[PDB]
Amino acid sequence: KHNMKAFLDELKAENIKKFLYNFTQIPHLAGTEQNFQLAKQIQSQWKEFGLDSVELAHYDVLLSYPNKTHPNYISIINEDGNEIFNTSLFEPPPPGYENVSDIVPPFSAFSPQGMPEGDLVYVNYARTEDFFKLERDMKINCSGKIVIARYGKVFRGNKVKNAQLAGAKGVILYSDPADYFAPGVKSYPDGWNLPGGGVQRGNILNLNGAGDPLTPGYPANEYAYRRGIAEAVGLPSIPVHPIGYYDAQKLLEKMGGSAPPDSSWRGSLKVPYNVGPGFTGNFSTQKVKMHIHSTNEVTRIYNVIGTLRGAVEPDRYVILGGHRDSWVFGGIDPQSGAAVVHEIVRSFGTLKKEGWRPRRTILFASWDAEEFGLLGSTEWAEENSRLLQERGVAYINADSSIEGNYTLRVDCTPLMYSLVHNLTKELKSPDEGFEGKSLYESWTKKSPSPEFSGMPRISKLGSGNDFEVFFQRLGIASGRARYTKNWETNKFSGYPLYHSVYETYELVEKFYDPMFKYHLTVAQVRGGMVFELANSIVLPFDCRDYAVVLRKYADKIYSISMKHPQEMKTYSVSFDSLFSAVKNFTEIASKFSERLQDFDKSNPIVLRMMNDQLMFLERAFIDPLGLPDRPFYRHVIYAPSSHNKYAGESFPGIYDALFDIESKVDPSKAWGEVKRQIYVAAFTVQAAAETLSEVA
Amino acid sequence: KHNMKAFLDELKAENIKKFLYNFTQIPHLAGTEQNFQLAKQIQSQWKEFGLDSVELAHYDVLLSYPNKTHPNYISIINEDGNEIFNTSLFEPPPPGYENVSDIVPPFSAFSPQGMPEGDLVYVNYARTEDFFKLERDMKINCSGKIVIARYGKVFRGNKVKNAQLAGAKGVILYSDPADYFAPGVKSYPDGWNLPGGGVQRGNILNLNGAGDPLTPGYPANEYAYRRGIAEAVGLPSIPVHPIGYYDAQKLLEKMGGSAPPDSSWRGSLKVPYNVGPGFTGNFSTQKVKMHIHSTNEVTRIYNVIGTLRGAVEPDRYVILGGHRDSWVFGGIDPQSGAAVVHEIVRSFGTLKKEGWRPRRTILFASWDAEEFGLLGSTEWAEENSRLLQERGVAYINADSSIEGNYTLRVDCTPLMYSLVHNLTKELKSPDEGFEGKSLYESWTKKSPSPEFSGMPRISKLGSGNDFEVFFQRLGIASGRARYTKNWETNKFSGYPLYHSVYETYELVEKFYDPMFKYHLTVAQVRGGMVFELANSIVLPFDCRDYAVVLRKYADKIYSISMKHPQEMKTYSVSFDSLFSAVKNFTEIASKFSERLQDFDKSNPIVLRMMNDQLMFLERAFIDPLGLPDRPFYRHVIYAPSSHNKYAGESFPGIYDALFDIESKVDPSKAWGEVKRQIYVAAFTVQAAAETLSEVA
Ligand SMILES: *[C@@H]1O[C@H](CO)[C@@H](O[C@@H]2O[C@H](CO)[C@@H](O[C@@H]3O[C@H](CO[C@H]4O[C@H](CO)[C@@H](O)[C@H](O)[C@@H]4O)[C@@H](O)[C@H](O[C@H]4O[C@H](CO)[C@@H](O)[C@H](O)[C@@H]4O)[C@@H]3O)[C@H](O)[C@H]2NC(C)=O)[C@H](O)[C@H]1NC(C)=O
Ligand SMILES: *[C@@H]1O[C@H](CO)[C@@H](O[C@@H]2O[C@H](CO)[C@@H](O[C@@H]3O[C@H](CO[C@H]4O[C@H](CO)[C@@H](O)[C@H](O)[C@@H]4O)[C@@H](O)[C@H](O[C@H]4O[C@H](CO)[C@@H](O)[C@H](O)[C@@H]4O)[C@@H]3O)[C@H](O)[C@H]2NC(C)=O)[C@H](O)[C@H]1NC(C)=O
Ligand SMILES: *[C@@H]1O[C@H](CO)[C@@H](O[C@@H]2O[C@H](CO)[C@@H](O[C@@H]3O[C@H](CO)[C@@H](O)[C@H](O)[C@@H]3O)[C@H](O)[C@H]2NC(C)=O)[C@H](O)[C@H]1NC(C)=O
Ligand SMILES: *[C@@H]1O[C@H](CO)[C@@H](O[C@@H]2O[C@H](CO)[C@@H](O[C@@H]3O[C@H](CO)[C@@H](O)[C@H](O)[C@@H]3O)[C@H](O)[C@H]2NC(C)=O)[C@H](O)[C@H]1NC(C)=O
Ligand SMILES: *[C@@H]1O[C@H](CO)[C@@H](O[C@@H]2O[C@H](CO)[C@@H](O[C@@H]3O[C@H](CO)[C@@H](O)[C@H](O)[C@@H]3O)[C@H](O)[C@H]2NC(C)=O)[C@H](O)[C@H]1NC(C)=O
Ligand SMILES: *[C@@H]1O[C@H](CO)[C@@H](O[C@@H]2O[C@H](CO)[C@@H](O[C@@H]3O[C@H](CO)[C@@H](O)[C@H](O)[C@@H]3O)[C@H](O)[C@H]2NC(C)=O)[C@H](O)[C@H]1NC(C)=O
Ligand SMILES: *[C@@H]1O[C@H](CO)[C@@H](O[C@@H]2O[C@H](CO)[C@@H](O[C@@H]3O[C@H](CO)[C@@H](O)[C@H](O)[C@@H]3O)[C@H](O)[C@H]2NC(C)=O)[C@H](O)[C@H]1NC(C)=O
Ligand SMILES: *[C@@H]1O[C@H](CO)[C@@H](O[C@@H]2O[C@H](CO)[C@@H](O[C@@H]3O[C@H](CO)[C@@H](O)[C@H](O)[C@@H]3O)[C@H](O)[C@H]2NC(C)=O)[C@H](O)[C@H]1NC(C)=O
Ligand SMILES: *[C@@H]1O[C@H](CO)[C@@H](O[C@@H]2O[C@H](CO)[C@@H](O)[C@H](O)[C@H]2NC(C)=O)[C@H](O)[C@H]1NC(C)=O
Ligand SMILES: *[C@@H]1O[C@H](CO)[C@@H](O[C@@H]2O[C@H](CO)[C@@H](O)[C@H](O)[C@H]2NC(C)=O)[C@H](O)[C@H]1NC(C)=O
Ligand SMILES: *[C@@H]1O[C@H](CO)[C@@H](O[C@@H]2O[C@H](CO)[C@@H](O)[C@H](O)[C@H]2NC(C)=O)[C@H](O)[C@H]1NC(C)=O
Ligand SMILES: *[C@@H]1O[C@H](CO)[C@@H](O[C@@H]2O[C@H](CO)[C@@H](O)[C@H](O)[C@H]2NC(C)=O)[C@H](O)[C@H]1NC(C)=O
Ligand SMILES: *[C@@H]1O[C@H](CO)[C@@H](O)[C@H](O)[C@H]1NC(C)=O
Ligand SMILES: *[C@@H]1O[C@H](CO)[C@@H](O)[C@H](O)[C@H]1NC(C)=O
Ligand SMILES: [Ca+2]
Ligand SMILES: [Ca+2]
Ligand SMILES: [Cl-]
Ligand SMILES: [Cl-]
Ligand SMILES: [Zn+2]
Ligand SMILES: [Zn+2]
Ligand SMILES: [Zn+2]
Ligand SMILES: [Zn+2]
Repeated sequence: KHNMKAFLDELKAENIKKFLYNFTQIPHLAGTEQNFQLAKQIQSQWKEFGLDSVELAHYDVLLSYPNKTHPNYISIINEDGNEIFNTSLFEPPPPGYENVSDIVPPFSAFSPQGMPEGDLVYVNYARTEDFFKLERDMKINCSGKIVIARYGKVFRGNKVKNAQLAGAKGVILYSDPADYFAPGVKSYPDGWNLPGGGVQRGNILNLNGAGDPLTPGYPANEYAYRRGIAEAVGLPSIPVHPIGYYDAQKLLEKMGGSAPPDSSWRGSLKVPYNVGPGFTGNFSTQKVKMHIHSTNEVTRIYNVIGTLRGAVEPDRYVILGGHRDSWVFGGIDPQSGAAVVHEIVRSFGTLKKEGWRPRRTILFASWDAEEFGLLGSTEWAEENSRLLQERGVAYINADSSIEGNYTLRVDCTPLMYSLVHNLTKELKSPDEGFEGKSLYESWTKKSPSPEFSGMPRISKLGSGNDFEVFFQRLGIASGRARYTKNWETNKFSGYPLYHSVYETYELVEKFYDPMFKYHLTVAQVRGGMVFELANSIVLPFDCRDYAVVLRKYADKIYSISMKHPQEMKTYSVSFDSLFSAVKNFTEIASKFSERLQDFDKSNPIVLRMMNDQLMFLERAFIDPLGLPDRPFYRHVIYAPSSHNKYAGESFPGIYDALFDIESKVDPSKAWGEVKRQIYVAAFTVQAAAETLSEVA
Repeated sequence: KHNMKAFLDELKAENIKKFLYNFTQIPHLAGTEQNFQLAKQIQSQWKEFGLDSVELAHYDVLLSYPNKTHPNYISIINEDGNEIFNTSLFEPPPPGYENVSDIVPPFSAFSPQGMPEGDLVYVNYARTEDFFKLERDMKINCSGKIVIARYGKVFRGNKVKNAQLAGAKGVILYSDPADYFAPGVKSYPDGWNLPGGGVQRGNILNLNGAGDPLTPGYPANEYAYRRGIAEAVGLPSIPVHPIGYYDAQKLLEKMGGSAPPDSSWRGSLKVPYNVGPGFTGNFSTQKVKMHIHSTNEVTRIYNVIGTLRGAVEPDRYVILGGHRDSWVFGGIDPQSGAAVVHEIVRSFGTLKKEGWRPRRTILFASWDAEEFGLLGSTEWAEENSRLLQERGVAYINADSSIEGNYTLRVDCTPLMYSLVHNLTKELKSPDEGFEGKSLYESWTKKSPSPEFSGMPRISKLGSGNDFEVFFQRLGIASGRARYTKNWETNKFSGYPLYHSVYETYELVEKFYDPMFKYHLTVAQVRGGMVFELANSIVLPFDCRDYAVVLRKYADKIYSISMKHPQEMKTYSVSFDSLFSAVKNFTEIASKFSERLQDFDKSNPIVLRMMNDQLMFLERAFIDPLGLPDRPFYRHVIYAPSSHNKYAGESFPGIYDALFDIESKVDPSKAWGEVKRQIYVAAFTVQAAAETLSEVA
């Protein structure tokens, strides 16, 4: 029998382990030779695994690298101009890698060059509300100051944007042990915590879905016409650099000026967490100096694209994609995901060698330059946009398979909720205490839905990964799954060794998943989703689940507006049209579901009409005009939060029109824009509903 | 037998005649009660003809009307402020209609209000090159002058835009007998020429595809949020009014200042055609005063939408659409087309009552407010955009069936060239001297292709009709056909009685088509196209015809650039990428054609893959970012000319980047934009080609 069970049983923990080891012995930084060689290896292996074609798709995109002979660092300087304290030039390498070459030192990718000198202001997490607190309540002016911010809570790019708009002349990012040192656990190599010399790499762009900064809208191919740097998308205007907490303690310990406004501003170091500006009396003439000499340069990147042609609907694509480029060894991010994809390809290929093909075509992708802004996935999607929007059934992401070892994490479109519930009921739980029980059962017990008893938590898709182009630009139903930590104790800043040199094969094998059972469970979830999407006769999407969430989101956004009852009266702000559209969607979706159950099962045209209606439903939520000042965020229901790229926001156009509205100087204009966004949302919901009506 | 022959034989000249009479006894101005009543009549009749459903789709859009108690007119005023000459308040009504109520007086729809006074400058046709001649060569400054321009050569909206940008404070449009009085033919009612009291109505918007000025992007439904007038799309800033040639002679006869630069500036009136500014010595203190009091107001409009559900592919739409609203009686425009649609619906309905259905769904549309900016078609398409872009096979327009009686006129996508050649070879010629010969033969003889011996002329689609949203915004294969005058003697300003009160049933019956044979031929062409598109197993599109034209257009645009060889050297401007893409398109299209011929004809999925590849080919030429500053013109190959909405331009983005480039102050920037447009075009052509490659 060639069925899902055969596919799933072929997957092996031991193969995932072997592949992870293979992928994490040297760094695979985007645009370097080592990552091209890995691309070529994966191409070769996918061909031997049995795929029909496997090609490299390359692009020439803007990347960023430190200058090897002019290192980045930060100083405290006295009034004479002597540098009395310098931050580290590199992370101490882990045991047995102290001779590995080409470890990129910590830096903030895409920082401009500069050597700004000034007084330090401490800005907590550099969130929108942190800056509101400084400027509006505490009356502290960041203009011309160097800000120091702790990592965590939001994407680092949003921190940098927020500091720029506050008038900062540079940003220092650091990892506080409050956020990256779990109590009771040892620092690497003796446990999974961040040492004081550890530093988190990461880009600080604000691309809003654009892809390569120089070529928004179009692939960065050989004849592409590039923007000049001054017109590039998303580059920061001020220098930025990340440090560890040993170094941060030295910059923070002398801070003076105002006390922290409350305890939510204090991390775990032995310093006051004074906001500044500047240092206490005895050190008041000392300053902080940054030295940033990184360079942006157009560099070639390589995606691997594998095809397993469908037997019946070869013009329908189900995509499994995840990235290959890493900051250093990529022990978790991304190779724990890449090894899972590799084993999925192997298992599908085993069935293929026995004569099986999926119903629909499956595309497998090893993306490049994800770490530098989702560049590889976005350029490929830009190149192939027409194929994807008319043929794209679904995209399943495959970055890190683990961020913890407690339970499952799923973020996806509502169209996949039913598919995920049904699949996880057929999979075995890997969890201690749930031997012989389903993954659905363990997941639901450990991560209960906040709404519905007996159901598990499934989150909105946010961003900060390679699904963004597919979901928020093109409107292709998308999802992701991985193992995670306890939601109850989750402080939402990720695992301690994120984007550090310490993220190694040994981290995973010793401390996260020694038996590779959580990896195997994630391979079964990702692979099983792909299998069902590519082989089910009727696409496994339930439109009724979108109806339920649309009502929840309408209730939410209405509740936000209702904090302003006087203005809603004055400006005649009604949500009636949106609730009407959501009611109609609910009714039409119910009727479509009945037909889908009842239609003549012998009629392949009626089936395809209904499969096309299902495929184009996510597509219907796209507005070709995009969201305000974010033309590549086109989905009307979901966009990455304007304050935090990692978080999904629902009804984003109305949300942003309402945000901080009490502060706008022209309320008539501001509430007019709220009404405009309500109209756009109600229209889009009704238009999406109508795609599920009888076609003629 | 229920085949195309049965459909075609059922069409009757005498029915078209009866319907034309029925539709032209009273005015049907958009937004008036009479046009709502006609909508309701056509709805009722299409239901009785046998359509499956027939509904009204209404919208509330910005329209424009004169003030009934404060008429528009133009004066010559002396230095005392006495009005010594006034233009007419209405056209003399034709025989037997002198008691018809509700004839809208001549006006320019969407003119603002005002009473500007000043000196007259005569600007020929108010084309871009006419203003270049005045400003650059003759050194005449239009700033603060009232300009007087003859109708013809270009859409009147482009004249108004050009006059505004020259600094005019008002525009007077008139019909010169050079352009609207055919030598040897009598004035109406004794022949088909424009009398001296006749005046051409028409809107003067510059909408660039937006639809209703207040709701760009979204349908003007009950909850729509409207722009304020100041932010509306496309409204003119200066007052405008049209007059006839009796009145124009009185304004032109006193003109002084500079002589006309050459004879291409002189029309046929007995005046010098002096450019001005102002009048000759004795009258130099006299001035011209406009009085415009029209009002813009949001008004309800009504489309009739009829459905004939497909038997096999009900989710594939073939649309036959034309408008119903008229300026006055609409004897030619639009009712000569509407009567043809009515008879087509009747004939399809006859087959349907006998048990036949087309393979694909046919939609029939009676659009409203076409005369005010393609408003009805565009709002409906905005509402139904998701359905149209995933299901829209083709759109066939059906405005005026005649603009002459000499031969056929076809403007369409290359995807329909083969369909049109094959259909016209099966139709009988109605022409004198071609009795017993095919329409293909008569058409080819009278209107030879300028490229290919033995083939007929087929033009690019321009704009100024209801196909614009479908073709240039949504990328649905579109076409139009009508009878026309001799191309050899055609001065390209249309028929003399265009948009005048004299365009009546009697005009058509006495002077254009007394036997309704040209109407019948046009019904056979439009109807036959719809039949084939809705019933052919394989869609009747030949991708190879696009390959041929893309090469022609690439050669053309290259030739334009090559007028600037030094700049192409300095800025390294290469067309190689575009020629490469066109070469690839040609190769891939040839291979697709082979497969289309060879694929297993028993396999409906392979057929639909290839029908979807054919349907989505026009769609592939759409750029979701649109053309520069024209977001609703998204087709990369074809847009309405920036200088003349009626004319199609090929590779419009590159064309506009090259236009007048020698005058730009920063050549580096200007040639950079040329290169950018070349990249966009080459990319789009290659991406469209790739949609025809094997799918996996
Ligand atoms: C959720 O789905 C429902 C349908 O199940 C939609 O209901 C429509 O709601 C609109 C209001 O937004 C109704 O609009 C009204 O239409 C009247 C004419 O309707 C008849 O004729 C049309 C042809 O034009 C037919 O299509 C229709 O079936 C009816 O036979 C107008 O006369 C109304 O305007 C008058 O009242 C309004 C309000 O006071 C005034 O502003 C006007 O000046 C005017 O006097 C109005 O336009 C429409 O009929 C409803 N369709 C139905 C029941 O089929 C909801 O719109 C939908 N929700 C969303 C968000 O789309
Ligand atoms: C019309 O259709 C043809 C194909 O029939 C397209 O041809 C491609 O043209 C591009 C040039 O625009 C070629 O690009 C070159 O690719 C080389 C690598 O190609 C190999 O490996 C890739 C995987 O990455 C495979 O997909 C491919 O099949 C080959 O095996 C690069 O090494 C080249 O870059 C080098 O040279 C250039 C030029 O001097 C330098 O600028 C670089 O710095 C570098 O040294 C280059 O990128 C591509 O291989 C061709 N594909 C083929 C033949 O299949 C045309 O592009 C297409 N026209 C348009 C407009 O799309
Ligand atoms: C990760 O796994 C891959 C795949 O197994 C390893 O690459 C493979 O390495 C072997 C040994 O170097 C290569 O075989 C050799 O080929 C040459 C001749 O071409 C010959 O001199 C040797 O005797 C041997 O046959 C093999 O080609 C290569 N395969 C691919 C697809 O790249 C890789 O070494 C592993 N990496 C790590 C860090 O473990
Ligand atoms: C932090 O790092 C900086 C930069 O490396 C250190 O400052 C640098 O110190 C060196 C060595 O003392 C200086 O070079 C010397 O300059 C003198 C005077 O011109 C000259 O006599 C020597 O031959 C040599 O060239 C260098 O100028 C100085 N650079 C800067 C930018 O200040 C600093 O010592 C480090 N601080 C700590 C605490 O480690
Ligand atoms: C997830 O699993 C559930 C439970 O199996 C699936 O729902 C079930 O889907 C089947 C169709 O295979 C429904 O069966 C139908 O029953 C009706 C009679 O009520 C009959 O008209 C049809 O001929 C057919 O036998 C079944 O009712 C339904 N059960 C529910 C909703 O509780 C669900 O479709 C799966 N989701 C996927 C595949 O995305
Ligand atoms: C254009 O053609 C249409 C359709 O033939 C004409 O409308 C039709 O006019 C007749 C006569 O007025 C209507 O029938 C009448 O109905 C009422 C009762 O409802 C009754 O009092 C009369 O004895 C007679 O039966 C008919 O309903 C109407 N049909 C439609 C669909 O509107 C129209 O008059 C023609 N217009 C011109 C200018 O010739
Ligand atoms: C062109 O049309 C205009 C506007 O209708 C004509 O000018 C108007 O002439 C009337 C009748 O003479 C004027 O009304 C009268 O005004 C006088 C003085 O205040 C008063 O004694 C009368 O009882 C009556 O109200 C009117 O003011 C004047 N309007 C304007 C705007 O100038 C003009 O005569 C026409 N020219 C030709 C050649 O037909
Ligand atoms: C317009 O009419 C022409 C002439 O009939 C159509 O072209 C012809 O299309 C038929 C397919 O029905 C081609 O027949 C094929 O012949 C080849 C052998 O060369 C064979 O492999 C196939 O099984 C099939 O019999 C025929 O060659 C072709 N003639 C040409 C191009 O000269 C054309 O398709 C029509 N255009 C439409 C419908 O848009
Ligand atoms: C990286 O930093 C080095 C070292 O400071 C730069 O190389 C120097 O460049 C200057 C002029 O640009 C030369 O005069 C020096 O002799 C070079 N020094 C050495 C040691 O080679 C280099 O420009 C920087 N790389 C960049 C910007 O990519
Ligand atoms: C924060 O500090 C800056 C600079 O010290 C203030 O900006 C100055 O004030 C006005 C603009 O509002 C101009 O006259 C100056 O040119 C600005 N200076 C500079 C250096 O840009 C800013 O207004 C302060 N914000 C406060 C007090 O809220
Ligand atoms: C159309 O023109 C008429 C007549 O000049 C306007 O009606 C007058 O409006 C003013 C104030 O707006 C009144 O004081 C007059 O008594 C009205 N006159 C008459 C004869 O009714 C009317 O405003 C205009 N219509 C528009 C702008 O739609
Ligand atoms: C055409 O005429 C106008 C006005 O008579 C000129 O515009 C004036 O010149 C400059 C702007 O370039 C300003 O100082 C004045 O305020 C303008 N006047 C007005 C009324 O706008 C215009 O430059 C002339 N163009 C020529 C001679 O080419
Ligand atoms: C892995 O699971 C064990 C419990 O089996 C737990 O003690 C350990 O801390 C977990 N590792 C991580 C990194 O959370
Ligand atoms: C109609 O055709 C006749 C020739 O049969 C011609 O004399 C007449 O002018 C034509 N009418 C128009 C309006 O062109
Ligand atoms: Ca790009
Ligand atoms: Ca609109
Ligand atoms: Cl992921
Ligand atoms: Cl037409
Ligand atoms: Zn990653
Ligand atoms: Zn990462
Ligand atoms: Zn018309
Ligand atoms: Zn017209």
